[PDB]
Amino acid sequence: RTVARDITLLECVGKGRYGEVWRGSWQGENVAVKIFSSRDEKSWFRETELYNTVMLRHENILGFIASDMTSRHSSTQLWLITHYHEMGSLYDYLQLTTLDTVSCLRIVLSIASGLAHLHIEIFGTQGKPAIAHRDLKSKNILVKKNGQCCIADLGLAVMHSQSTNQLDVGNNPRVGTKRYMAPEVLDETIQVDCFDSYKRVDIWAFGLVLWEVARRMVSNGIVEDYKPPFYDVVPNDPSFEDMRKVVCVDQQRPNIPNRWFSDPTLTSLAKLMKECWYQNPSARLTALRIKKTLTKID
Amino acid sequence: SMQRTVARDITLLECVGKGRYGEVWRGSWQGENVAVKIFSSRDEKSWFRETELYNTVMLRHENILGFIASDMTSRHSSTQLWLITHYHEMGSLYDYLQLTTLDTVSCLRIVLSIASGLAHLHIEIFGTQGKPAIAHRDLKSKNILVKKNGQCCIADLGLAVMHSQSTNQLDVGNNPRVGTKRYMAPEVLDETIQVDCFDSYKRVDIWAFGLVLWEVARRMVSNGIVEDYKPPFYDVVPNDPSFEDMRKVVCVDQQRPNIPNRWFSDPTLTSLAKLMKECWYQNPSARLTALRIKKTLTKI
Ligand SMILES: c1ccc2c(-c3cnn4cc(-c5ccc(N6CCNCC6)cc5)cnc34)ccnc2c1
Ligand SMILES: c1ccc2c(-c3cnn4cc(-c5ccc(N6CCNCC6)cc5)cnc34)ccnc2c1
Repeated sequence: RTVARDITLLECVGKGRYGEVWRGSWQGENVAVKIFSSRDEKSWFRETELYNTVMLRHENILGFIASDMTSRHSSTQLWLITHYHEMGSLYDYLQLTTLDTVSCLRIVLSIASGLAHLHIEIFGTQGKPAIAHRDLKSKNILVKKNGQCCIADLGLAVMHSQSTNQLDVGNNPRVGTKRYMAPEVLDETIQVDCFDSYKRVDIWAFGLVLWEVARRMVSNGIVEDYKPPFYDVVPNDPSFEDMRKVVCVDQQRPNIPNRWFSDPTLTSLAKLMKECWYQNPSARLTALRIKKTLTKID
Repeated sequence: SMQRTVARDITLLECVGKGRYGEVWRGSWQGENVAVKIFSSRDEKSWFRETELYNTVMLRHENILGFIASDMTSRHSSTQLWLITHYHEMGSLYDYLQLTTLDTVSCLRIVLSIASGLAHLHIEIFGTQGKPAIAHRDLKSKNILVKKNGQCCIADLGLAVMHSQSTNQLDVGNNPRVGTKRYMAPEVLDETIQVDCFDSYKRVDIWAFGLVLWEVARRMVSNGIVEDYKPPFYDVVPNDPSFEDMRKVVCVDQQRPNIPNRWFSDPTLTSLAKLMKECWYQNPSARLTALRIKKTLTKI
């Protein structure tokens, strides 16, 4: 029996504009400590609430352990303590690793299973509201030693319940990662009062991640280098406007390499991406349909 | 004496109060008294709301309870949440008025200090070093502390809402709670309140303030005459009145707190009576603002 604040921070393993993640030691075991900037305090709270009230728990959702906050003198320390994944993010994993058909499908099915689990309302004692993520990307997915993935970073999440028909968007000024923003977010037509709109934004982002992964699967003895979505048409840290011109005005999407089309698996994955990338959000596949499709190609 | 792992440097000494969130304790921290407000896990939204208001608005004022710290720790099926503030040994206005009568100077000092706290919450300050308007939403004599200098400060921002013009997303939070029934304005009771107008919430605070002003005025001695402490509407609702009990008296019956005709033979009580009256208009838009009350009281 010990307290969360007594976790020993050992090394910083990730660092962005909104926070840091550290490998920490708690009673001799590795944990991950995400430390939020005070500026992203509403994300820390949303995640904490989700994990500690909805009790979100699933093989493909990052395992919560604890949350801790202390504030004084305008200094606020915001910690979310989770299961530690030493292989790091999917983004990290894809840089050099190449995949065979089995490992590629294991990765994308586990992500689909995580997302389907989030999107669906479950009834009964072990139930949950429907949840949309709103910042899905390869840096927000962890790779486990067993080859499965799990989805992290629920701080922008929005929720919906069938019995009340109530949408819970919380209040957070943080917006999703610009590279992964759906057309409707970029041209500001997204119907913000509709829960389904948020699920559809997640589906868009999932198709981009699918593309990042599929590039690294070997066929005919070759792969493509890791690249981020839209690598050839926008800069690093692209602006809202850079993305809008590419995605909305030019109607661009990632290109599919020729070699994919002689591989049955990559051909099926290209079709799935297309079904995630429709300009019309209501035309996109659901997470459930994506999971069903992937279950059938392995 | 007890410590909790949610803040190991604070020693809890005694429970001094209970509220809609739980207990408040006198505690000791680095040799000084502090007040520790302990939330149940049920109310982590109010805990966060109050913390954010103190921590990001950097809300500070002589007549707003002073924030010291906030802590929370959470695991599966165990969550502790604390707000630590300055401790006022004279206790709440509600308790003080049970035991204490007021002279004219003390009465004015109390009601002016409440008005000044409330105007500081309510006032939106525009520009780069501004401040959102804040509405309290549970103003009552139990949520005001008496300080040793004879001024008061307003406490409990767990239900408070804020609005800055610059940001376009009006949000009454998502915590399932409204005000103390006894202090609820008529428009809350008959559901006519204009929920999309941030100022509606300010006007609801002004109605509550007039009730507190009545509670206080009752205990000012005038020509050797004073009334016992009573809560607002004590003579027409029971203890712990329901939303419905209140709806009947304030809306259907149109009841207001009685203003003894005798008050009008005293200049201070006369001014206060006029102020209460102008906090109690059925029409929320006709009510005085916190700032105007403050100026009127500063003139006395
Ligand atoms: C978003 C993403 C993650 C989290 C996490 C999180 C949980 N586990 N974990 C592990 C790493 C990590 C480990 C090892 C490496 N490397 C080893 C390979 N070579 C160099 C890089 C890199 C990264 C990062 N973050 C996390 C916890 C809480 N919120 C999050 C929100
Ligand atoms: C609402 C009200 C208060 C707070 C407080 C808070 C700060 N100071 N303080 C002091 C008391 C208190 C001291 C002495 C007495 N008595 C001794 C004299 N005889 C009558 C009983 C009674 C009460 C209670 N709460 C507080 C902190 C945080 N949120 C709040 C929200």
